[PDB]
Amino acid sequence: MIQRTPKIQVYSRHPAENGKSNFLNCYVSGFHPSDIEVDLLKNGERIEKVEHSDLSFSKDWSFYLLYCTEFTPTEKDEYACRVNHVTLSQPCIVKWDRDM
Amino acid sequence: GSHSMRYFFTSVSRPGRGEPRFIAVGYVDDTQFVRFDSDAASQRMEPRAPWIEQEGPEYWDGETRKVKAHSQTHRVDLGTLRGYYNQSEAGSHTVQRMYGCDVGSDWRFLRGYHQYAYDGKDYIALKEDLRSWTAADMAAQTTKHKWEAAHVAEQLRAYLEGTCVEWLRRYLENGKETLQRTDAPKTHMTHHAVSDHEATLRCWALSFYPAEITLTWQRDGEDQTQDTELVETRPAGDGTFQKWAAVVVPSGQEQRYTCHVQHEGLPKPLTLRW
Amino acid sequence: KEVEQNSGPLSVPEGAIASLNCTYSDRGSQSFFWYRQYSGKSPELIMSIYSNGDKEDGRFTAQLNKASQYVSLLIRDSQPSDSATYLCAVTTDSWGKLQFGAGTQVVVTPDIQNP
Amino acid sequence: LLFGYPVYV
Amino acid sequence: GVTQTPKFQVLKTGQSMTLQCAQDMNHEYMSWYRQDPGMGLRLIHYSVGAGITDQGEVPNGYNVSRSTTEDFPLRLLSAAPSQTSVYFCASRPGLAGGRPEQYFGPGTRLTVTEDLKNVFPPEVAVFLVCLATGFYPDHVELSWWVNGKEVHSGVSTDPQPLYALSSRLRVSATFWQNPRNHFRCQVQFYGLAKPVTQIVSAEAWGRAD
Ligand code: EMC
Ligand code: EMC
Repeated sequence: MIQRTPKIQVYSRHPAENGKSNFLNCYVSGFHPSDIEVDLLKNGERIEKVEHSDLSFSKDWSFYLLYCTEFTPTEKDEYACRVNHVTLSQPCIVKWDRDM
Repeated sequence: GSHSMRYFFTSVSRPGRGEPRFIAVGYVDDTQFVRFDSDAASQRMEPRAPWIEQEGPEYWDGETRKVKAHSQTHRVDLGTLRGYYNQSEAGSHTVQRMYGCDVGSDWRFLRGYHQYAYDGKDYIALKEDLRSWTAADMAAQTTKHKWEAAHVAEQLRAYLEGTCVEWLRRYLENGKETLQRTDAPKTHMTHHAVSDHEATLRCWALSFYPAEITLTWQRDGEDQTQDTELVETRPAGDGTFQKWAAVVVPSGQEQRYTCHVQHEGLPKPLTLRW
Repeated sequence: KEVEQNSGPLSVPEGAIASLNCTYSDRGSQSFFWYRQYSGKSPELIMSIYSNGDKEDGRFTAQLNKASQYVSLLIRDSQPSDSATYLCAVTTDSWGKLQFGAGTQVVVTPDIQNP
Repeated sequence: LLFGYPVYV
Repeated sequence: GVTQTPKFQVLKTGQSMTLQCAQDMNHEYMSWYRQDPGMGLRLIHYSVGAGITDQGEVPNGYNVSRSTTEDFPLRLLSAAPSQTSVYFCASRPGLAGGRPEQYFGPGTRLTVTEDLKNVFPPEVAVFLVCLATGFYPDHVELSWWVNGKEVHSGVSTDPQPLYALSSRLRVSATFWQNPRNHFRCQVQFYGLAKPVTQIVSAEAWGRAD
């Protein structure tokens, strides 16, 4: 059967300005099988109020999913995403970089 | 000004864990409007767009019923397929199905679709003539004969060429403001100096809808996109999309490089100079 | 969902046109049919239309106007054997409930040349 | 609107 | 196609009865209807698959099962005079086929009475017309049989019993005026005192005049 590794992207909805309200996004795409575990992190701790989308897929049958959490960025706060899928020997963590 | 309606369905077996998972999602362009999820509470087809809400009891009752029929057929298929391939009851398996229709600028029927996959690859697909089936292997041939005898393509053709386009047009009008809208991308560039001899230019398309877009890096004719990094167009979360492309340009030649933005909300293809 | 049918008894002479009308309420209906029921017998299917347009196969002609939610049946070259009551049925899906009209009665009177 | 005639494989 | 038995049935209030129905088309969706002059067809019960059963428009007084996909029996446990009507069984393919058409079964005629004293077979008389009279219930199968072989050519009986029932057989004088041909008006009665299901006939020979 087919096995595809997820491509992860952690970005915000709007250009990040410290002190202003924004939305942090972790877009996971191109995976297979469907079972995947995604968490948004702040200073290395689990963020609870995170919303995820209805599982869908692309022309090549690979799945895509979006996770997000409203947030106010600062100069010292660190945010990342943590994804777990059978193609990953160990959970893959992708840090948020405000340029991207 | 083409449009399209699509439905995506996903089935996953839960070995040693009860009934399989079933998800069904409907979309009109890049905008989802309904959903069904076996894990959810209501256990009915639900709205995901504001314009679909004023549809009525008869709509939701019928859509719910029809979505349960698809779940039942899929639930049974998971067992059938494991039979055809003689797989063990120990492993998890996936089935996905998709169908929809595309209408041209005049909103008249253009193309019709119905694909089916098992374990991540094509199993059986209806042909563009909407009268023939393409089987992926010997096992899928069983299904093909079974469906030819059952007169299924006859049924799909009727739906994909009519009802599908009729209802799409209905949604297009009802979602006039949301769907027939077109947003031009807020483009700009950025430069990240790695060192005195290594520079990175990043083209940025943001806040555009629909997601259809093509970004190209070209140096006055140079096919640089062949060596450009492009990320999958991503969702912003408010109905719009974002995407970017970047190349490693050795300091100096960067000002000769120009980016090309292609989107339906732009009259002439933008060319940004650095 | 409900189906409204033509009227009471429709009498037409042998050789004439018998035209029946049908109207439904559920906009999402996908399948449409016409049944013929001979007195003291069971409803027999005579027509099925899955696309809106004119299906003219046999001596029967069926029209479907989804936009107006209207169905038709025109019996050309009427024979007295056609005398039966015609039932209109409509459905949404394979698990949907079939819904018929009250039925419209057709009586094809024969040509007597002299009494 | 959903299709109304799915069939087992 | 769809077969169903019995054809006719008389019962008195309290008697239970099961209307059998079968289909060999490998259909998963079967249903039961009753047809009354003022309402037309009305769904009683229906089943989309084996073991799945649901009530329709007028399920009161009826019972129903579906262990197999081939049969779908309708069971009345204690008959009632209101249950007098024509029962049609029908089937659609369900998830087993793309053909939307629903097929009906032949039908079963049932009648129920509270303090039984009725069920009188008819009294046939030939006059060319025939005449079956005083029968109850309206369960009769009438035919014309010349020289031991039924005819359909000039036969024109009434659509439904007026019980009493009329019928015509109009042939020209040449075949009737032949002394050696015999006509018989046969009437099959469906019944149970002794009014068992019977075959009451009448006759006349081709006169010479
Ligand atoms: C799942 C969209 Hg925040
Ligand atoms: C390639 C480890 Hg995330």
